[PDB]
Parts: sequence; structure tokens; C-alpha cells
Amino acid sequence: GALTESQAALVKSSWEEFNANIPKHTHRFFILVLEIAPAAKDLFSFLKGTSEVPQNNPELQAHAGKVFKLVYEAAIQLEVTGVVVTDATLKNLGSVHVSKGVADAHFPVVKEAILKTIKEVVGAKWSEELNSAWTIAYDELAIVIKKEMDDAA
Ligand code: HEM
Repeated sequence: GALTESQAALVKSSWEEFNANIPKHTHRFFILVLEIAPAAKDLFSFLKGTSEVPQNNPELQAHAGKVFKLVYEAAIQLEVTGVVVTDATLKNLGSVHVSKGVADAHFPVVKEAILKTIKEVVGAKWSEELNSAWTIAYDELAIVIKKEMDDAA
């Protein structure tokens, strides 16, 4: 697809939409995750010992926010510059994933959880051109973190 001026414009627009409702979109995101894979629950400190996904847990919200921000920033960087840049942050990310017992096969779990979360976020404005644009941006960012985990192990 690339990332035409027209596609980037489409990701920015859709992320602004996500940020607009953190406690919802983040609890939704954790449920889509536990739907695709239930065992994932024991991983998260704030999910252990609980029976359901907490809805107002600051720890959980802050956590999931950070996750989507990172995928958006990735799309813009692709349109302007043509790439996704690896920094300190992406590297520390790779460490903590490993401490917590996270693997590569976990990634399509979280991707489908994010496309489905954004399809849910933009509703009728959804286009092939937009799906194509977030897909390209996740794929490109996952490529980068998986790369850093393997390096933290
Ligand atoms: C491009 C995709 C991804 C991004 C951008 C991302 C980002 C992050 C960030 C920023 C943190 C730390 C947040 C904090 O300090 O508050 C974190 C923690 C964590 N992540 Fe991810 N992540 C991704 C994929 C995954 C996958 C596929 C899994 C596996 C299910 C996972 C499992 C975890 C766990 C268990 C923690 C520790 C939470 C704790 O017990 O408090 N992440 N992630």
C-alpha cells in the first residue's frame, strides 16, 4: 500500500478516535485478548488472583494506553520518513516482556485484538485503505519489539 499521504491521514485520524476513550478501549482491548487466549491472564500482576478483568484499575489503563500510542506513532513515522525507528524505550520493552513470561506467538493475539479494537473504534468510515494502513503500522512495530525481546532473553 505504502503509506500515501492519504493513508497516514487515515491512521491519525483513527488514533485520535481511540484516545478519546481510554478506560473503555483499554478494558476492551483486555477482554479481546482473553477471548482469543484465556490463559494469558496469569501474566498480568494486576490480573492474578482476580477472577474478572478489573475495569478501573489505574495500573491496567496506563498500561494499555501506552500500547496503542506506540502503534500510531509508528504509522506517521512510516509516511513521512518511510520507516519505524528503534529507541531506549523499545529496548526496555523487550526486557520486561521476557520477565513476565511473554512469547512471539502471543503477537497475532494482540494484532487481531488491536484491528478489531480499531474497526470497533472507526465504525462506517472503515475502508480497505484504513485497515490496510493499521495493519501495515502494527506489523512494522511488532517487527521491532520482537526483535528487542529476543535480545532481552
Ligand atoms: C506492538 C505490540 C506491543 C506493544 C506496543 C506493548 C507495550 C507494553 C508496555 C509499554 C509495557 C509496560 C507498561 C508499564 O510499565 O506500565 C508492557 C508490559 C507487559 N506486556 Fe506488552 N506490548 C506489546 C505486545 C505484548 C504481547 C503480544 C503480550 C502477551 C500477551 C504482552 C504482555 C505484557 C505483560 C505481562 C506485561 C507486564 C504487566 C505487569 O504484570 O504489570 N505485551 N507492554
